[PDB]
Amino acid sequence: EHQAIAKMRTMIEGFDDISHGGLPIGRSTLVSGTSGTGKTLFSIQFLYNGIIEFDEPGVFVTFEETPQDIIKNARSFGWDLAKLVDEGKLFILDASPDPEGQEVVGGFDLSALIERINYAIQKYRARRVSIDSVTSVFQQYDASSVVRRELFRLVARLKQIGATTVMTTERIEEYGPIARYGVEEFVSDNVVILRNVLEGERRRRTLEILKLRGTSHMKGEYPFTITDHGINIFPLGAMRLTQRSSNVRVSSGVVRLDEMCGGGFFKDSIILATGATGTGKTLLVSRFVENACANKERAILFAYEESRAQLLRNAYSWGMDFEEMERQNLLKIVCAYPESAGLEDHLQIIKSEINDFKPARIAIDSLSALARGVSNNAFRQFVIGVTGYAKQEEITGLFTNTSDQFMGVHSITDSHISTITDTIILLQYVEIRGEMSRAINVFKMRGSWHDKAIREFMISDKGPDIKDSFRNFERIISGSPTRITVDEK
Amino acid sequence: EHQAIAKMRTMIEGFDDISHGGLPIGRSTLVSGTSGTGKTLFSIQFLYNGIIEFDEPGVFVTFEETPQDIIKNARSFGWDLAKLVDEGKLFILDASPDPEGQEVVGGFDLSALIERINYAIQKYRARRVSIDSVTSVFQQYDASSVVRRELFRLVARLKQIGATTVMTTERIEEYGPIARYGVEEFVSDNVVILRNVLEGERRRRTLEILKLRGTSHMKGEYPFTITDHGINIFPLGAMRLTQRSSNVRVSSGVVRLDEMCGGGFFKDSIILATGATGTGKTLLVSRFVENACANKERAILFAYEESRAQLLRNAYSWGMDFEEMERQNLLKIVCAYPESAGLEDHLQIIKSEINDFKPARIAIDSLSALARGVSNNAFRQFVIGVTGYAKQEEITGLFTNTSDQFMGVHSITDSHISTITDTIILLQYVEIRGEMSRA
Amino acid sequence: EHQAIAKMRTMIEGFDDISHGGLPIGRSTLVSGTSGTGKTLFSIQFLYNGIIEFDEPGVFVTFEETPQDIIKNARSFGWDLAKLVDEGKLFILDASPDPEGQEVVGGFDLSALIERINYAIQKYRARRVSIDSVTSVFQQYDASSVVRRELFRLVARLKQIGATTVMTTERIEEYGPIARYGVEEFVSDNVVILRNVLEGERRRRTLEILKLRGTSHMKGEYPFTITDHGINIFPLGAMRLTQRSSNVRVSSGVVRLDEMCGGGFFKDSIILATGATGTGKTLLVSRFVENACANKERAILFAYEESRAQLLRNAYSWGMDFEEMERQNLLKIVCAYPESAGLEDHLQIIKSEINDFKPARIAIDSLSALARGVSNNAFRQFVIGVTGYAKQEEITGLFTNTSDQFMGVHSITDSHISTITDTIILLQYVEIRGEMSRAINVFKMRGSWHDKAIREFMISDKGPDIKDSFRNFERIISGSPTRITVDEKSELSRIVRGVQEKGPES
Amino acid sequence: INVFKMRGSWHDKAIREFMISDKGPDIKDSFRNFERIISGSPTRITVDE
Ligand SMILES: Nc1ncnc2c1ncn2[C@@H]1O[C@H](COP(=O)(O)OP(=O)(O)OP(=O)(O)O)[C@@H](O)[C@H]1O
Ligand SMILES: Nc1ncnc2c1ncn2[C@@H]1O[C@H](COP(=O)(O)OP(=O)(O)OP(=O)(O)O)[C@@H](O)[C@H]1O
Ligand SMILES: Nc1ncnc2c1ncn2[C@@H]1O[C@H](COP(=O)(O)OP(=O)(O)OP(=O)(O)O)[C@@H](O)[C@H]1O
Ligand SMILES: Nc1ncnc2c1ncn2[C@@H]1O[C@H](COP(=O)(O)OP(=O)(O)OP(=O)(O)O)[C@@H](O)[C@H]1O
Ligand SMILES: Nc1ncnc2c1ncn2[C@@H]1O[C@H](COP(=O)(O)OP(=O)(O)OP(=O)(O)O)[C@@H](O)[C@H]1O
Ligand SMILES: Nc1ncnc2c1ncn2[C@@H]1O[C@H](COP(=O)(O)OP(=O)(O)OP(=O)(O)O)[C@@H](O)[C@H]1O
Ligand SMILES: [Mg+2]
Ligand SMILES: [Mg+2]
Ligand SMILES: [Mg+2]
Ligand SMILES: [Mg+2]
Repeated sequence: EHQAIAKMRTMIEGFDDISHGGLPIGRSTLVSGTSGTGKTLFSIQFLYNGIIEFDEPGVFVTFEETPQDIIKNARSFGWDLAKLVDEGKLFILDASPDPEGQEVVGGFDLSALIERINYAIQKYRARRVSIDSVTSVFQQYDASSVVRRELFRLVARLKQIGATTVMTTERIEEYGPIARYGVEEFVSDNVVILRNVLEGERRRRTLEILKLRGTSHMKGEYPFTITDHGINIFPLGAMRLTQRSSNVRVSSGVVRLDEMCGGGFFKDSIILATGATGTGKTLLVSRFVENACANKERAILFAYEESRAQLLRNAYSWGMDFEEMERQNLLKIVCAYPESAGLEDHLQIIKSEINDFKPARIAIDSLSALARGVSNNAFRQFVIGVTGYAKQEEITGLFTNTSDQFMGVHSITDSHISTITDTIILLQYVEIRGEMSRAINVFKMRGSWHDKAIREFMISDKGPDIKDSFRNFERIISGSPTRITVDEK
Repeated sequence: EHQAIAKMRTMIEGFDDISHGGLPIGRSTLVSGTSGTGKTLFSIQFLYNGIIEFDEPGVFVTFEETPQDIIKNARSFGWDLAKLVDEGKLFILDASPDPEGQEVVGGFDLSALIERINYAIQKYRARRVSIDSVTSVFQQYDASSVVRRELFRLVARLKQIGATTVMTTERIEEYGPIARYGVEEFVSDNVVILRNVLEGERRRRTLEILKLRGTSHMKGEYPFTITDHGINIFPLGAMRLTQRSSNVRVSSGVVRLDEMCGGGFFKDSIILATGATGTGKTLLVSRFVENACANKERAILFAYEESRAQLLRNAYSWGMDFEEMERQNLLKIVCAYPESAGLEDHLQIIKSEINDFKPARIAIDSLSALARGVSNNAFRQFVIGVTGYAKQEEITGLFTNTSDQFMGVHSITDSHISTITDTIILLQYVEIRGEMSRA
Repeated sequence: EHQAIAKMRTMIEGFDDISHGGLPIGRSTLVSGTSGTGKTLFSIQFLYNGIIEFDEPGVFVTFEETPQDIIKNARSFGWDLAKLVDEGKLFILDASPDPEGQEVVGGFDLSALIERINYAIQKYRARRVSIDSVTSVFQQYDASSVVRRELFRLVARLKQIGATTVMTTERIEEYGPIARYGVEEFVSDNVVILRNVLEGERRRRTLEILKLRGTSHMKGEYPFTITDHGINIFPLGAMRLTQRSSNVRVSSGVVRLDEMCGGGFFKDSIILATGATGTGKTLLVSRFVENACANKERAILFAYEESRAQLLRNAYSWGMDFEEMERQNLLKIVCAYPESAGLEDHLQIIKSEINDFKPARIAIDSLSALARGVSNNAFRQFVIGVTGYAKQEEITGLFTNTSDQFMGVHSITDSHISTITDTIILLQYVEIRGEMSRAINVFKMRGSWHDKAIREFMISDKGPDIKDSFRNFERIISGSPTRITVDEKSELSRIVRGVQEKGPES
Repeated sequence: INVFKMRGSWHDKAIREFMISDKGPDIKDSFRNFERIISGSPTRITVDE
């Protein structure tokens, strides 16, 4: 073999994209992380995916967890390990000590274990082997200096066999040493780090590939999620800038708005409805949703502000009946607090809900509600995730944002999302004669002509009614206009 | 000789500029860094470049990675070491232990290793040696004081042979000790630190020369990128302020704009199109791109906001046909998210895309898109890289920035790039009679 | 001098000011620092300067570097140690271990080293000793308690001999302990700390004198630079406020501006040109540089924004020919990125270029370009350096600053430099009838009267033309004024109908 | 006093002044002849003939 490094696909969702193909074949891959990061899972899912997708038998070496529990715990993700053992596709090599025993057994077992490991490889014709918690065997009476030789023996032997290995290491500090003894990092050909970062009393699971000897990869951390389908990574940097874009138009739910946008929203576009509290962003959202059900198309409303009941109330008061929308299976509501999870989880819940309802339109009520507490950089990453996903899925997306300050209108978005979105719908309060009047304005459309006027609009039982602009007024954007009055030419 | 210290060129892109000539001849250089920094490559690339560029034979001493893998991993960059081994230009000295190890090697083995090296040096008439992972050999049962003498023995003996060496050392912290035992720094004549700094969930690789005993060098960290062409360093502080300038004018695509600029943009100038969102910077950029193809000149549009298709849609709706420009091979669109890489990588992608297309014009849509999350200093440093490169490459550059606040701009670029910009085109909204008109 | 301890001059640029006279004679000074800080150089340059300037023989004790390398490495600074060794003025004491050595030696050798040094001192009649990397000798198997007794033995004996010694020690952390074993700091009479502080991916070298038993010294860190001339320190706090000041006036290149300054800029003064980008600060600088060469005086233009060629282009577009100025050897352009080095380095390059050209005028385009990324406190320190240096050298200096916000900027300078400068030139944009017109104003001048009017100015091929002020206007400084009209039709030049031509033939 | 928003109701859009006395809070009339009331320091009209 006088070619480059051939990789084996792990079929772990997102991992093969960061690893540019997957783990290098015939080499050892070190997966380190703190307690509860998902190290044991990553090893299990590695062998399972190789069996079910490629018929490549696997050997699982455990040093602490009993084989009974390993199968037991795996049933969470709905995969029977006991079946693959019966089929001889998987062999859980019990290397865990018994409650009784003796000491002064340093590298005595290590030599014996290699023969036990190589045994299962030749016999089961194994191509993949995952060794869980290799550290736990040195946790007898050893130093860094001693661990290095025992590890290099195992790694070198496994490379000779021609088997692709995954090794699990346990950590104490999230950003300290990659491995316990500060040695494992340099013994392994490849380094993978599982992190469970705290910050803000929340948790964010991240995966990083520190190195893969002989190849390239994506540098940096990438957020993943442990679900009922195992590890799920979102390479939000791997998503390419090649989204489909057409000139197909769609109604906004408001006919006058469709005229103001030069014929309606683009089907392949992202719409932003920004305004102060009480302006009526949720109204446009509701209106935008009904129009999808008028053409008998599916759409999803992601609410993070109001409950499921209160949404029905405010909508019915606007005439539109959301009760019928759910019965006809054309509209699906979710409703969940932003504090209920992390942005990595919400991004998945959205993506998951989309594939199970194949929407043609989507409306997330308040992005600003999701930016609550979360850093701007982590939030901006969430936007690109949802935006790009719906963009390449031909789904028209309407997003809601509440500007922190009303009147004066300093910048559309405080978190600066106005450069990511395609169409900007601006709502604002206008102080006219002691009254808080509203004003709608299509701030921009990348492909359409759109109206330039700042038109007022009232709200009633019928819904939004757009009226005339403030032609005879000055400083309208400021929120506190000034009628100059034409005296008179 | 009775003069200054002679250096040996490494031919590594950027390094020889930083080391002011290359690695000093007859001395060992310590290249330390955490896991995945590119030490092994730096050692390999040091020997390879010596053979291919100077016909200087090399000896590679490995202490952990098996010799088969060294050649195997090298194939990624597209260079066959096995041929160099067969030609006797390169000798891979396997010093790695056997899977059936034994005990006590800290006296006869150091002499043995030197003997094997010296024999290898004399046999192949070698001029360069790279010893990979010297830390691994002390990892048996040694202390800092014991490591100091073993290194001092290793360095000095090699110094007598007259061999210019590169030594690889591993760390634990990125900004902690330079080496593992906190001793290797003062034993070596020259120190080089490879850093893989995290920050913001991204990784930035930097190169620093701590000291070159007897000579000068560039001080500080310098960002490098490991690609399919090996380590590529960008000494952004080395490039000189000697950019070429002429009175030649070029069209903007907008005839009336060319009148507003006194006859059009200069060819050797940096144009800045700033304004709030919706003002129409992409429009001016597109119109700037089309005019390049109208005069049958090549140009590159670096887009980081809109997709390739949406760019086509909006352009065609503006009349101009981007599709025809791609067929005639005068216009090339890249399109990539800012979060797809780091600024050290984006700078390279730009530079790489330029040399493969030799453009006459260049437009990067939304610099503010790249300024997402990244610190101000790292962004300004990235600007200098792209700005200075296009100026010296005779390429007219139009850049785009979206001011965070509409109406009340108060500042061209709030990131303050305009100070390094020659021509500024400003766009803004103006409230006229209840209507949003541009200016 | 009013100090209890007699000191010995190191002749290192700046150190004798920080140590208030040099190193105390008969005592030991500990110079410690991390790797590559310049420890060995300081000890080498300490012996060299003693030989060249005072014919004081020196003994160099090396514990790791080979004697041939000491001589080899010193040639970089243009120092022929091989000659000095041959002349018996310098003796390199090799105490370095063996590539084929045993183990265990750090006790009787310490007593033997005493007998070696005392032999070298007596034979060579040495007055200066440098023991480089004394730490490496305890780097065999020793602890802090063992170090204290062995150092004290070495130091005390050297003090008895009457030798002024410099001891080099290595560190791990830049701001942590002073030395490795945390013991050397209290055994020595004097402690000098060399630092290679990182911060912002750049490297800034500082020298600090922690203590001098028996005397005073300049407290705190002071930036130094290693060049082809060795260590160069900038005691930016030792620079006294005693510069010469005259009433002499010089032209600014712009005649109308000279009127606005009551007779032109002062010779011994600092000029600050402020304004938003595009106003024309670079223009005034060019005119300030041309007028010096037009009167046959030398001047240097320090540019940090534009290239050397673009400066030539834009100047020629303003008429003035910079090419001829370089030919006549009256004008010198530097041009360098602020990111190309640190403030300590830039400050030296500027100081160096001045001494190599002896200008009568100096001009630094965009100080705000040097304030990029650098903390305000470090930038201010740089400004004081250049400003103070130019002031005591009778060099007229014109500085440029670009306000980050245009039209309505509430301050002259964001870094608050307006109190260090003597004369402030203000440029700004004025929104008049949908047009961006410029305006110039002499904000302050220390010794003169100067014009108080905010006159607008146009820029053409001929250069800057100063016209009249916006008398019939309010809120000028705001950038977008409000037109009130009490007159404007009032005289000046009435008489309607026919009062002009355009035109004929010539 | 001003009801800035109500999710399920119509609510007054007027910024009406309100007095406080021994009897409690009493809401009165709006500042119709005033601009920039939200600013805090409004500008009157003319109250001419
Ligand atoms: N069905 C599931 N849904 C969601 N999360 C799950 C599910 N099953 C397991 N997990 C998560 O996986 C984590 C455990 O992962 P696993 O035990 O495979 O690796 P690990 O915890 O890193 O190994 P170790 O226990 O040795 O540290 C638990 O903290 C749990 O939160
Ligand atoms: N039945 C109704 N009749 C008249 N106006 C109504 C009615 N219901 C709601 N409104 C108006 O709508 C405004 C609320 O807007 P909406 O409920 O569309 O969401 P929103 O204001 O964007 O949400 P939030 O302010 O909670 O972020 C209120 O200020 C109110 O004036
Ligand atoms: N073809 C390639 N393209 C891009 N990057 C590569 C390529 N090959 C290797 N790399 C990068 O180089 C890094 C490995 O560097 P190298 O193995 O030379 O030294 P090191 O990792 O510092 O040493 P060690 O592996 O002993 O810790 C990998 O993390 C990988 O990201
Ligand atoms: N077909 C069209 N007809 C009229 N106006 C258009 C058309 N397409 C786009 N526009 C105008 O151009 C503006 C968008 O400008 P452009 O597409 O050049 O990018 P930009 O606004 O500079 O950047 P960003 O896309 O980040 O907002 C919109 O506000 C819109 O008013
Ligand atoms: N001609 C020169 N110009 C600029 N810098 C130089 C020159 N010669 C040497 N240097 C600098 O001097 C530094 C080394 O200083 P020196 O060896 O004197 O002390 P040190 O490195 O602290 O000692 P040690 O190596 O024992 O720690 C190098 O980092 C190098 O950059
Ligand atoms: N040949 C010329 N004719 C007319 N006006 C000119 C000419 N050259 C420059 N200008 C005017 O001068 C202004 C630029 O000023 P200058 O370059 O002197 O300093 P500056 O703008 O402060 O520098 P910076 O570009 O760093 O802001 C431009 O706005 C331009 O209108
Ligand atoms: Mg709402
Ligand atoms: Mg657009
Ligand atoms: Mg655009
Ligand atoms: Mg300038």
